[PDB]
Amino acid sequence: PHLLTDAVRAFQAQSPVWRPADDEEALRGLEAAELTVPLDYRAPAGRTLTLGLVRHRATAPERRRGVLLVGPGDDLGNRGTLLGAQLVGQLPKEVLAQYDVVAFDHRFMGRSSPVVCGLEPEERFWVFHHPRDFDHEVRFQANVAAKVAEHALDILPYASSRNIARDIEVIRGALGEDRISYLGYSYGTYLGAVWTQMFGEHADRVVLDSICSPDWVWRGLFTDFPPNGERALTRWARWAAARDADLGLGATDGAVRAAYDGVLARVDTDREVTVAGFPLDRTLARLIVVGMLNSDRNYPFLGDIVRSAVHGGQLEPATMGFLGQMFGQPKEESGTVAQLAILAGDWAWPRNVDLYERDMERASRTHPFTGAAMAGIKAPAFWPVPPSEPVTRLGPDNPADSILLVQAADDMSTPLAAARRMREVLGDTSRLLTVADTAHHRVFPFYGNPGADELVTAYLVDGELPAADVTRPNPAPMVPT
Ligand SMILES: COC(=O)/C=C(\C)[C@@]12O[C@]13c1cc(O)c4c(c1N[C@H]2C#C/C=C\C#C[C@H]3O)C(=O)c1ccccc1C4=O
Repeated sequence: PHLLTDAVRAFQAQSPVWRPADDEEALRGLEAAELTVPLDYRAPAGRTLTLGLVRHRATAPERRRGVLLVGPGDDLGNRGTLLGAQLVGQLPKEVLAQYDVVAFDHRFMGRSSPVVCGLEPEERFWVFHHPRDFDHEVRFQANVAAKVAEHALDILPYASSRNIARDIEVIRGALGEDRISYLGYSYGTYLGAVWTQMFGEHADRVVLDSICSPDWVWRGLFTDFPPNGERALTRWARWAAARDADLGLGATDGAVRAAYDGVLARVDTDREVTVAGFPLDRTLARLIVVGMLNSDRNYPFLGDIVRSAVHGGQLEPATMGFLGQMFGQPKEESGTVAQLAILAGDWAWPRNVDLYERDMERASRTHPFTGAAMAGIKAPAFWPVPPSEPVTRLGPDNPADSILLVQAADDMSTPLAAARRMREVLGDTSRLLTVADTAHHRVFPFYGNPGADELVTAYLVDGELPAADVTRPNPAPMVPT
Protein backbone atom coordinates (compact mmCIF):
# COMPACT_ATOMS: atom_id res chain seq x y z
CA PRO A 1 0.00 0.00 0.00
CA HIS A 2 1.08 3.55 -0.87
CA LEU A 3 0.04 6.86 0.68
CA LEU A 4 1.18 9.06 -2.24
CA THR A 5 2.22 11.80 0.18
CA ASP A 6 4.28 13.67 -2.44
CA ALA A 7 1.19 14.25 -4.60
CA VAL A 8 -0.94 15.19 -1.59
CA ARG A 9 1.69 17.73 -0.48
CA ALA A 10 1.73 19.21 -3.98
CA PHE A 11 -1.94 20.19 -3.68
CA GLN A 12 -1.80 21.24 -0.01
CA ALA A 13 -0.28 24.62 -0.93
CA GLN A 14 -3.64 25.99 -2.13
CA SER A 15 -5.31 28.98 -0.46
CA PRO A 16 -9.01 28.95 -1.35
CA VAL A 17 -11.17 32.02 -1.83
CA TRP A 18 -14.16 31.98 0.54
CA ARG A 19 -17.35 33.88 -0.29
CA PRO A 20 -20.96 33.68 0.88
CA ALA A 21 -22.71 30.60 -0.50
CA ASP A 22 -25.29 32.48 -2.57
CA ASP A 23 -26.13 29.98 -5.33
CA GLU A 24 -28.11 27.40 -3.30
CA GLU A 25 -30.85 28.14 -0.79
CA ALA A 26 -30.02 25.32 1.64
CA LEU A 27 -26.47 26.68 1.98
CA ARG A 28 -27.32 30.32 2.67
CA GLY A 29 -25.69 31.15 5.98
CA LEU A 30 -22.43 29.38 5.03
CA GLU A 31 -19.34 30.42 3.13
CA ALA A 32 -18.27 28.45 0.06
CA ALA A 33 -14.96 27.76 -1.67
CA GLU A 34 -13.52 25.48 -4.35
CA LEU A 35 -10.42 23.28 -4.21
CA THR A 36 -8.53 21.34 -6.85
CA VAL A 37 -7.50 17.71 -6.38
CA PRO A 38 -5.84 15.35 -8.87
CA LEU A 39 -8.07 12.75 -10.47
CA ASP A 40 -5.25 10.24 -9.89
CA TYR A 41 -2.72 10.79 -7.11
CA ARG A 42 -0.22 8.71 -9.09
CA ALA A 43 -0.51 11.40 -11.80
CA PRO A 44 -0.40 14.71 -9.91
CA ALA A 45 0.54 16.73 -13.01
CA GLY A 46 -2.34 15.22 -14.97
CA ARG A 47 -6.08 15.72 -14.94
CA THR A 48 -7.64 17.44 -11.93
CA LEU A 49 -11.14 18.01 -10.60
CA THR A 50 -12.76 20.55 -8.28
CA LEU A 51 -14.34 20.02 -4.85
CA GLY A 52 -16.95 22.32 -3.35
CA LEU A 53 -16.41 23.28 0.30
CA VAL A 54 -18.59 25.13 2.81
CA ARG A 55 -17.72 26.62 6.18
CA HIS A 56 -19.29 28.06 9.33
CA ARG A 57 -16.64 29.84 11.39
CA ALA A 58 -16.36 29.44 15.16
CA THR A 59 -18.87 31.81 16.74
CA ALA A 60 -16.51 32.70 19.64
CA PRO A 61 -13.14 33.67 18.11
CA GLU A 62 -11.56 34.00 21.56
CA ARG A 63 -12.49 30.35 22.25
CA ARG A 64 -11.75 28.90 18.78
CA ARG A 65 -9.73 25.70 19.00
CA GLY A 66 -9.63 24.37 15.43
CA VAL A 67 -11.52 22.96 12.44
CA LEU A 68 -14.22 20.29 12.70
CA LEU A 69 -14.34 18.58 9.32
CA VAL A 70 -17.64 16.88 8.50
CA GLY A 71 -17.40 13.57 6.67
CA PRO A 72 -18.66 14.15 3.11
CA GLY A 73 -22.16 12.77 3.53
CA ASP A 74 -23.88 10.35 5.85
CA ASP A 75 -25.34 7.55 3.77
CA LEU A 76 -23.27 6.95 0.66
CA GLY A 77 -24.97 8.91 -2.11
CA ASN A 78 -25.81 11.95 0.05
CA ARG A 79 -24.09 15.35 -0.04
CA GLY A 80 -21.63 16.42 2.64
CA THR A 81 -22.32 20.12 2.10
CA LEU A 82 -26.00 19.54 2.91
CA LEU A 83 -25.03 17.51 5.99
CA GLY A 84 -22.87 20.43 7.11
CA ALA A 85 -25.82 22.81 6.82
CA GLN A 86 -27.99 20.42 8.85
CA LEU A 87 -25.28 20.20 11.52
CA VAL A 88 -24.82 23.97 11.80
CA GLY A 89 -28.51 24.06 12.78
CA GLN A 90 -28.42 21.32 15.43
CA LEU A 91 -24.90 20.99 16.88
CA PRO A 92 -24.39 22.19 20.48
CA LYS A 93 -23.77 25.92 20.69
CA GLU A 94 -20.42 25.38 22.40
CA VAL A 95 -19.20 23.11 19.59
CA LEU A 96 -20.20 25.82 17.12
CA ALA A 97 -18.46 28.36 19.37
CA GLN A 98 -15.06 26.63 19.35
CA TYR A 99 -14.83 25.00 15.90
CA ASP A 100 -14.86 26.16 12.33
CA VAL A 101 -17.24 23.61 10.83
CA VAL A 102 -16.12 22.67 7.31
CA ALA A 103 -18.07 20.36 4.98
CA PHE A 104 -17.64 19.23 1.38
CA ASP A 105 -19.12 17.11 -1.36
CA HIS A 106 -16.78 14.27 -2.18
CA ARG A 107 -15.43 13.77 -5.68
CA PHE A 108 -17.89 13.10 -8.51
CA MET A 109 -21.14 14.39 -6.99
CA GLY A 110 -23.00 17.51 -5.92
CA ARG A 111 -20.85 20.62 -5.99
CA SER A 112 -17.69 18.54 -6.66
CA SER A 113 -17.36 17.74 -10.39
CA PRO A 114 -20.62 15.76 -10.62
CA VAL A 115 -20.91 12.79 -12.97
CA VAL A 116 -24.29 11.92 -14.50
CA CYS A 117 -25.03 9.01 -16.81
CA GLY A 118 -28.67 9.30 -17.90
CA LEU A 119 -30.04 7.01 -15.19
CA GLU A 120 -33.82 6.83 -15.12
CA PRO A 121 -35.62 7.35 -11.79
CA GLU A 122 -36.19 3.62 -11.24
CA GLU A 123 -32.51 2.98 -11.96
CA ARG A 124 -31.44 5.37 -9.19
CA PHE A 125 -32.95 2.97 -6.61
CA TRP A 126 -30.63 0.15 -7.70
CA VAL A 127 -29.48 -0.50 -4.11
CA PHE A 128 -32.90 -1.36 -2.65
CA HIS A 129 -34.45 -2.45 -5.96
CA HIS A 130 -36.83 -5.38 -5.45
CA PRO A 131 -36.75 -7.88 -8.33
CA ARG A 132 -39.60 -8.98 -10.55
CA ASP A 133 -37.66 -12.22 -11.03
CA PHE A 134 -33.96 -13.01 -11.13
CA ASP A 135 -33.54 -12.98 -14.91
CA HIS A 136 -35.27 -9.60 -15.10
CA GLU A 137 -33.03 -8.25 -12.33
CA VAL A 138 -29.83 -9.44 -14.01
CA ARG A 139 -30.85 -7.36 -17.01
CA PHE A 140 -31.92 -4.38 -14.88
CA GLN A 141 -28.67 -4.19 -12.91
CA ALA A 142 -26.39 -4.97 -15.86
CA ASN A 143 -28.03 -2.10 -17.76
CA VAL A 144 -27.36 0.29 -14.87
CA ALA A 145 -23.67 -0.63 -15.05
CA ALA A 146 -23.82 -0.21 -18.83
CA LYS A 147 -24.94 3.42 -18.59
CA VAL A 148 -22.17 4.29 -16.13
CA ALA A 149 -19.61 2.45 -18.26
CA GLU A 150 -20.63 4.40 -21.36
CA HIS A 151 -20.60 7.85 -19.76
CA ALA A 152 -18.03 7.68 -16.94
CA LEU A 153 -15.49 4.95 -17.78
CA ASP A 154 -12.51 7.31 -17.61
CA ILE A 155 -13.05 8.39 -13.97
CA LEU A 156 -14.30 5.05 -12.56
CA PRO A 157 -10.78 3.80 -11.58
CA TYR A 158 -10.39 6.87 -9.35
CA ALA A 159 -13.64 6.63 -7.35
CA SER A 160 -12.27 5.21 -4.11
CA SER A 161 -12.34 5.79 -0.38
CA ARG A 162 -8.54 6.08 -0.29
CA ASN A 163 -8.70 8.91 -2.84
CA ILE A 164 -11.30 10.69 -0.73
CA ALA A 165 -8.98 10.28 2.27
CA ARG A 166 -6.23 11.94 0.23
CA ASP A 167 -8.73 14.65 -0.75
CA ILE A 168 -9.29 15.23 2.97
CA GLU A 169 -5.54 15.74 3.43
CA VAL A 170 -5.61 18.30 0.60
CA ILE A 171 -8.48 20.13 2.33
CA ARG A 172 -6.57 20.05 5.64
CA GLY A 173 -3.46 21.54 4.06
CA ALA A 174 -5.49 24.13 2.18
CA LEU A 175 -7.11 25.18 5.47
CA GLY A 176 -3.60 25.61 6.93
CA GLU A 177 -4.14 23.19 9.84
CA ASP A 178 -1.61 20.74 11.24
CA ARG A 179 -4.43 18.76 12.89
CA ILE A 180 -8.17 18.64 12.24
CA SER A 181 -11.08 17.15 14.12
CA TYR A 182 -13.59 14.97 12.30
CA LEU A 183 -17.29 14.12 12.61
CA GLY A 184 -18.70 11.41 10.35
CA TYR A 185 -21.78 9.24 9.91
CA SER A 186 -22.43 5.97 8.09
CA TYR A 187 -20.15 5.98 5.02
CA GLY A 188 -18.43 8.93 6.70
CA THR A 189 -17.36 6.53 9.46
CA TYR A 190 -15.63 4.25 6.95
CA LEU A 191 -13.90 7.33 5.51
CA GLY A 192 -12.95 8.45 9.00
CA ALA A 193 -11.42 5.05 9.70
CA VAL A 194 -9.51 5.13 6.40
CA TRP A 195 -8.28 8.71 6.76
CA THR A 196 -7.14 8.12 10.35
CA GLN A 197 -5.53 4.83 9.32
CA MET A 198 -3.55 6.56 6.55
CA PHE A 199 -3.03 10.07 7.98
CA GLY A 200 -4.25 9.92 11.60
CA GLU A 201 -1.18 11.64 13.00
CA HIS A 202 -3.03 14.73 11.73
CA ALA A 203 -6.22 13.99 13.69
CA ASP A 204 -7.21 16.00 16.74
CA ARG A 205 -10.58 14.71 17.98
CA VAL A 206 -12.62 12.20 15.96
CA VAL A 207 -16.29 11.26 16.37
CA LEU A 208 -17.84 8.50 14.27
CA ASP A 209 -21.59 7.99 14.66
CA SER A 210 -23.70 5.13 13.23
CA ILE A 211 -20.89 2.86 12.25
CA CYS A 212 -20.03 0.96 9.10
CA SER A 213 -18.54 -2.44 9.88
CA PRO A 214 -14.89 -2.81 8.76
CA ASP A 215 -15.86 -6.32 7.54
CA TRP A 216 -18.46 -5.05 5.07
CA VAL A 217 -16.40 -3.81 2.11
CA TRP A 218 -18.67 -3.85 0.19
CA ARG A 219 -21.20 -6.66 -0.34
CA GLY A 220 -21.51 -7.30 3.41
CA LEU A 221 -23.15 -3.89 3.72
CA PHE A 222 -25.95 -5.42 1.63
CA THR A 223 -26.10 -9.00 2.89
CA ASP A 224 -26.07 -7.97 6.58
CA PHE A 225 -29.06 -5.65 6.09
CA PRO A 226 -32.13 -7.96 5.81
CA PRO A 227 -31.98 -9.32 9.38
CA ASN A 228 -31.75 -5.75 10.67
CA GLY A 229 -34.55 -4.67 8.34
CA GLU A 230 -36.76 -7.46 9.73
CA ARG A 231 -35.94 -6.56 13.33
CA ALA A 232 -36.59 -2.84 12.80
CA LEU A 233 -39.88 -3.53 11.02
CA THR A 234 -41.00 -5.85 13.83
CA ARG A 235 -40.14 -3.25 16.47
CA TRP A 236 -42.43 -0.80 14.68
CA ALA A 237 -45.11 -3.50 14.40
CA ARG A 238 -45.04 -3.98 18.19
CA TRP A 239 -45.40 -0.23 18.60
CA ALA A 240 -48.31 -0.19 16.14
CA ALA A 241 -50.04 -3.19 17.73
CA ALA A 242 -50.31 -1.39 21.08
CA ARG A 243 -52.08 1.45 19.23
CA ASP A 244 -54.75 -0.46 17.30
CA ALA A 245 -57.34 2.03 18.57
CA ASP A 246 -55.69 4.97 16.80
CA LEU A 247 -54.01 3.22 13.84
CA GLY A 248 -56.35 0.35 13.01
CA LEU A 249 -53.64 -1.99 11.70
CA GLY A 250 -54.11 -4.82 14.21
CA ALA A 251 -53.74 -5.60 17.91
CA THR A 252 -50.76 -7.99 17.64
CA ASP A 253 -47.47 -7.51 15.83
CA GLY A 254 -48.41 -10.43 13.58
CA ALA A 255 -51.61 -8.71 12.49
CA VAL A 256 -49.90 -5.38 11.75
CA ARG A 257 -47.24 -7.19 9.75
CA ALA A 258 -49.88 -9.10 7.78
CA ALA A 259 -51.56 -5.79 7.00
CA TYR A 260 -48.26 -4.57 5.57
CA ASP A 261 -47.45 -7.86 3.83
CA GLY A 262 -50.82 -7.60 2.10
CA VAL A 263 -49.62 -4.35 0.55
CA LEU A 264 -46.47 -6.14 -0.62
CA ALA A 265 -48.49 -9.09 -1.94
CA ARG A 266 -50.22 -6.57 -4.19
CA VAL A 267 -47.23 -4.78 -5.69
CA ASP A 268 -45.45 -8.12 -6.09
CA THR A 269 -48.26 -9.10 -8.51
CA ASP A 270 -48.67 -5.74 -10.29
CA ARG A 271 -51.91 -5.07 -8.41
CA GLU A 272 -52.31 -1.32 -7.89
CA VAL A 273 -51.36 0.29 -4.57
CA THR A 274 -51.49 4.03 -3.87
CA VAL A 275 -50.42 6.27 -0.97
CA ALA A 276 -52.63 9.29 -1.31
CA GLY A 277 -52.74 9.41 -5.11
CA PHE A 278 -49.13 8.35 -5.65
CA PRO A 279 -48.43 4.84 -6.99
CA LEU A 280 -46.15 2.35 -5.28
CA ASP A 281 -44.09 -0.33 -7.07
CA ARG A 282 -42.18 -3.36 -5.74
CA THR A 283 -39.29 -1.14 -4.65
CA LEU A 284 -41.07 1.93 -3.26
CA ALA A 285 -43.49 -0.18 -1.20
CA ARG A 286 -40.44 -1.38 0.76
CA LEU A 287 -38.10 1.62 0.43
CA ILE A 288 -40.64 4.10 1.81
CA VAL A 289 -40.71 1.94 4.93
CA VAL A 290 -36.91 1.59 5.13
CA GLY A 291 -36.75 5.37 4.88
CA MET A 292 -39.15 5.77 7.77
CA LEU A 293 -37.32 3.20 9.90
CA ASN A 294 -34.11 5.26 9.81
CA SER A 295 -35.59 6.92 12.92
CA ASP A 296 -38.03 5.47 15.41
CA ARG A 297 -39.44 8.97 15.80
CA ASN A 298 -41.00 8.33 12.37
CA TYR A 299 -43.17 5.50 13.70
CA PRO A 300 -46.36 7.64 13.60
CA PHE A 301 -45.62 8.70 10.01
CA LEU A 302 -45.21 5.03 9.12
CA GLY A 303 -48.55 4.18 10.72
CA ASP A 304 -50.23 6.89 8.66
CA ILE A 305 -48.52 5.60 5.51
CA VAL A 306 -49.41 1.93 5.97
CA ARG A 307 -52.99 2.85 6.85
CA SER A 308 -53.22 4.96 3.69
CA ALA A 309 -51.89 2.10 1.52
CA VAL A 310 -54.34 -0.41 3.01
CA HIS A 311 -57.47 1.78 3.12
CA GLY A 312 -57.41 5.54 3.42
CA GLY A 313 -57.04 8.34 0.95
CA GLN A 314 -55.37 11.38 2.46
CA LEU A 315 -52.40 11.32 4.80
CA GLU A 316 -52.16 13.63 7.78
CA PRO A 317 -50.51 16.90 6.63
CA ALA A 318 -47.29 16.29 8.58
CA THR A 319 -46.78 12.91 6.90
CA MET A 320 -47.35 14.41 3.44
CA GLY A 321 -44.58 16.97 3.84
CA PHE A 322 -42.09 14.46 5.23
CA LEU A 323 -42.79 11.93 2.47
CA GLY A 324 -42.59 14.70 -0.13
CA GLN A 325 -39.25 15.72 1.37
CA MET A 326 -37.87 12.19 1.13
CA PHE A 327 -39.35 10.94 -2.14
CA GLY A 328 -41.47 13.44 -4.07
CA GLN A 329 -38.48 14.15 -6.35
CA PRO A 330 -36.17 11.62 -8.05
CA LYS A 331 -33.08 10.51 -6.15
CA GLU A 332 -30.23 12.91 -6.91
CA GLU A 333 -28.35 11.38 -9.82
CA SER A 334 -24.68 12.27 -9.37
CA GLY A 335 -24.83 10.86 -5.85
CA THR A 336 -26.25 7.63 -7.23
CA VAL A 337 -23.42 7.47 -9.77
CA ALA A 338 -20.75 8.18 -7.16
CA GLN A 339 -22.31 5.58 -4.85
CA LEU A 340 -22.05 2.93 -7.57
CA ALA A 341 -18.53 4.00 -8.50
CA ILE A 342 -17.23 3.86 -4.92
CA LEU A 343 -18.91 0.57 -3.98
CA ALA A 344 -17.33 -1.06 -7.05
CA GLY A 345 -14.19 1.10 -7.15
CA ASP A 346 -13.08 0.13 -3.65
CA TRP A 347 -13.41 -3.61 -4.06
CA ALA A 348 -14.18 -6.24 -6.71
CA TRP A 349 -17.64 -7.77 -6.34
CA PRO A 350 -18.43 -11.41 -7.16
CA ARG A 351 -19.31 -11.74 -10.83
CA ASN A 352 -20.86 -15.24 -10.97
CA VAL A 353 -24.62 -14.75 -11.23
CA ASP A 354 -25.62 -18.13 -9.74
CA LEU A 355 -24.19 -17.00 -6.38
CA TYR A 356 -26.61 -14.06 -6.35
CA GLU A 357 -29.63 -16.17 -7.31
CA ARG A 358 -28.90 -18.65 -4.51
CA ASP A 359 -28.45 -15.83 -1.98
CA MET A 360 -31.57 -13.98 -3.17
CA GLU A 361 -33.75 -17.07 -2.86
CA ARG A 362 -32.45 -17.97 0.61
CA ALA A 363 -32.74 -14.41 1.94
CA SER A 364 -36.24 -13.99 0.48
CA ARG A 365 -37.25 -16.94 2.66
CA THR A 366 -35.46 -16.08 5.91
CA HIS A 367 -35.95 -12.27 5.79
CA PRO A 368 -38.84 -11.45 3.43
CA PHE A 369 -39.02 -7.67 3.98
CA THR A 370 -35.78 -6.84 2.12
CA GLY A 371 -34.05 -10.22 1.66
CA ALA A 372 -34.43 -10.42 -2.11
CA ALA A 373 -33.54 -6.77 -2.69
CA MET A 374 -30.31 -6.91 -0.66
CA ALA A 375 -28.91 -10.37 -1.38
CA GLY A 376 -29.59 -10.52 -5.13
CA ILE A 377 -27.72 -9.33 -8.19
CA LYS A 378 -26.37 -5.76 -8.15
CA ALA A 379 -24.71 -3.58 -10.77
CA PRO A 380 -21.16 -3.79 -9.28
CA ALA A 381 -21.17 -7.49 -10.28
CA PHE A 382 -20.91 -6.25 -13.89
CA TRP A 383 -18.49 -3.42 -13.26
CA PRO A 384 -16.23 -2.40 -16.18
CA VAL A 385 -13.12 -1.48 -14.14
CA PRO A 386 -11.33 -3.16 -11.22
CA PRO A 387 -10.12 -1.42 -8.06
CA SER A 388 -6.97 0.64 -8.53
CA GLU A 389 -5.70 -0.11 -5.00
CA PRO A 390 -6.16 -2.81 -2.35
CA VAL A 391 -8.65 -2.06 0.41
CA THR A 392 -7.19 -0.19 3.38
CA ARG A 393 -6.11 -2.52 6.19
CA LEU A 394 -7.86 -1.07 9.24
CA GLY A 395 -6.31 -2.05 12.54
CA PRO A 396 -5.09 -1.28 16.05
CA ASP A 397 -1.94 0.42 14.70
CA ASN A 398 -4.25 3.29 13.69
CA PRO A 399 -2.23 6.43 14.57
CA ALA A 400 -5.10 8.69 15.68
CA ASP A 401 -4.73 9.89 19.25
CA SER A 402 -8.38 9.10 20.03
CA ILE A 403 -11.60 8.03 18.34
CA LEU A 404 -15.08 8.17 19.90
CA LEU A 405 -17.69 5.83 18.38
CA VAL A 406 -21.40 6.59 18.92
CA GLN A 407 -24.04 3.97 18.15
CA ALA A 408 -27.78 3.54 18.67
CA ALA A 409 -28.35 0.05 20.06
CA ASP A 410 -31.25 -0.71 17.69
CA ASP A 411 -30.19 1.18 14.55
CA MET A 412 -31.13 -0.62 11.34
CA SER A 413 -28.74 0.14 8.47
CA THR A 414 -25.63 0.48 10.66
CA PRO A 415 -26.24 -2.00 13.50
CA LEU A 416 -24.67 -2.35 16.93
CA ALA A 417 -22.64 -5.38 15.80
CA ALA A 418 -20.95 -3.22 13.16
CA ALA A 419 -19.91 -0.59 15.71
CA ARG A 420 -18.60 -3.30 18.04
CA ARG A 421 -16.49 -4.73 15.20
CA MET A 422 -15.08 -1.28 14.37
CA ARG A 423 -14.22 -0.84 18.06
CA GLU A 424 -12.43 -4.22 18.08
CA VAL A 425 -10.47 -3.38 14.94
CA LEU A 426 -9.42 0.18 15.84
CA GLY A 427 -8.27 -1.03 19.26
CA ASP A 428 -7.47 0.85 22.44
CA THR A 429 -7.42 4.33 20.94
CA SER A 430 -11.19 4.08 20.36
CA ARG A 431 -14.13 4.05 22.77
CA LEU A 432 -17.74 3.06 22.06
CA LEU A 433 -20.83 4.82 23.43
CA THR A 434 -23.99 2.74 22.98
CA VAL A 435 -27.34 4.54 23.28
CA ALA A 436 -29.88 2.00 24.56
CA ASP A 437 -33.50 1.50 23.46
CA THR A 438 -33.02 3.61 20.35
CA ALA A 439 -33.63 2.61 16.73
CA HIS A 440 -32.26 5.73 15.07
CA HIS A 441 -29.62 6.60 12.47
CA ARG A 442 -27.25 9.52 13.26
CA VAL A 443 -27.57 9.92 17.05
CA PHE A 444 -25.42 12.97 17.82
CA PRO A 445 -26.84 15.67 17.63
CA PHE A 446 -29.97 14.82 15.67
CA TYR A 447 -31.74 12.55 18.17
CA GLY A 448 -31.38 14.92 21.13
CA ASN A 449 -30.27 12.15 23.49
CA PRO A 450 -29.09 13.95 26.65
CA GLY A 451 -26.47 11.32 27.51
CA ALA A 452 -24.91 11.17 24.05
CA ASP A 453 -24.96 14.95 23.64
CA GLU A 454 -23.23 15.43 27.00
CA LEU A 455 -20.55 12.81 26.40
CA VAL A 456 -19.76 13.89 22.83
CA THR A 457 -19.69 17.58 23.78
CA ALA A 458 -17.34 16.82 26.68
CA TYR A 459 -15.01 15.05 24.24
CA LEU A 460 -15.09 17.68 21.47
CA VAL A 461 -14.77 20.63 23.87
CA ASP A 462 -12.67 19.25 26.75
CA GLY A 463 -11.11 16.07 25.30
CA GLU A 464 -12.75 13.91 27.99
CA LEU A 465 -13.11 10.23 27.05
CA PRO A 466 -14.45 7.40 29.23
CA ALA A 467 -12.03 4.76 30.47
CA ALA A 468 -13.91 2.01 28.62
CA ASP A 469 -17.06 1.57 26.54
CA VAL A 470 -20.24 3.00 28.09
CA THR A 471 -24.01 2.94 27.68
CA ARG A 472 -26.46 5.79 27.96
CA PRO A 473 -30.24 5.43 28.26
CA ASN A 474 -33.03 6.77 26.10
CA PRO A 475 -35.35 8.66 28.50
CA ALA A 476 -38.13 8.75 25.86
CA PRO A 477 -38.13 5.31 24.19
CA MET A 478 -40.71 4.45 21.57
CA VAL A 479 -41.27 0.99 23.07
CA PRO A 480 -40.37 -0.69 26.37
CA THR A 481 -37.08 -2.53 26.86
C1 LIG B 1 -21.51 2.90 2.59
O1 LIG B 1 -21.59 2.98 4.01
C2 LIG B 1 -22.81 2.88 4.67
O2 LIG B 1 -22.79 2.55 5.83
C3 LIG B 1 -24.01 3.20 3.92
C4 LIG B 1 -25.26 2.87 4.30
C5 LIG B 1 -25.60 2.13 5.58
C6 LIG B 1 -26.43 3.25 3.43
O3 LIG B 1 -26.15 4.42 2.66
C7 LIG B 1 -26.55 3.32 1.89
C8 LIG B 1 -27.89 3.59 1.28
C9 LIG B 1 -28.05 3.65 -0.08
C10 LIG B 1 -29.25 4.15 -0.62
O4 LIG B 1 -29.33 4.12 -1.96
C11 LIG B 1 -30.31 4.54 0.21
C12 LIG B 1 -30.18 4.41 1.60
C13 LIG B 1 -28.97 4.00 2.14
N1 LIG B 1 -28.87 3.87 3.54
C14 LIG B 1 -27.85 2.96 4.06
C15 LIG B 1 -28.08 1.56 3.70
C16 LIG B 1 -28.16 0.43 3.35
C17 LIG B 1 -28.18 -0.91 2.85
C18 LIG B 1 -27.53 -1.07 1.66
C19 LIG B 1 -26.81 0.10 1.30
C20 LIG B 1 -26.23 1.11 1.12
C21 LIG B 1 -25.54 2.40 1.10
O5 LIG B 1 -25.24 2.90 -0.17
C22 LIG B 1 -31.33 4.73 2.47
O6 LIG B 1 -31.32 4.58 3.68
C23 LIG B 1 -32.55 5.25 1.82
C24 LIG B 1 -33.60 5.64 2.63
C25 LIG B 1 -34.73 6.20 2.04
C26 LIG B 1 -34.68 6.63 0.72
C27 LIG B 1 -33.67 6.16 -0.12
C28 LIG B 1 -32.62 5.44 0.44
C29 LIG B 1 -31.54 4.99 -0.43
O7 LIG B 1 -31.65 4.98 -1.65
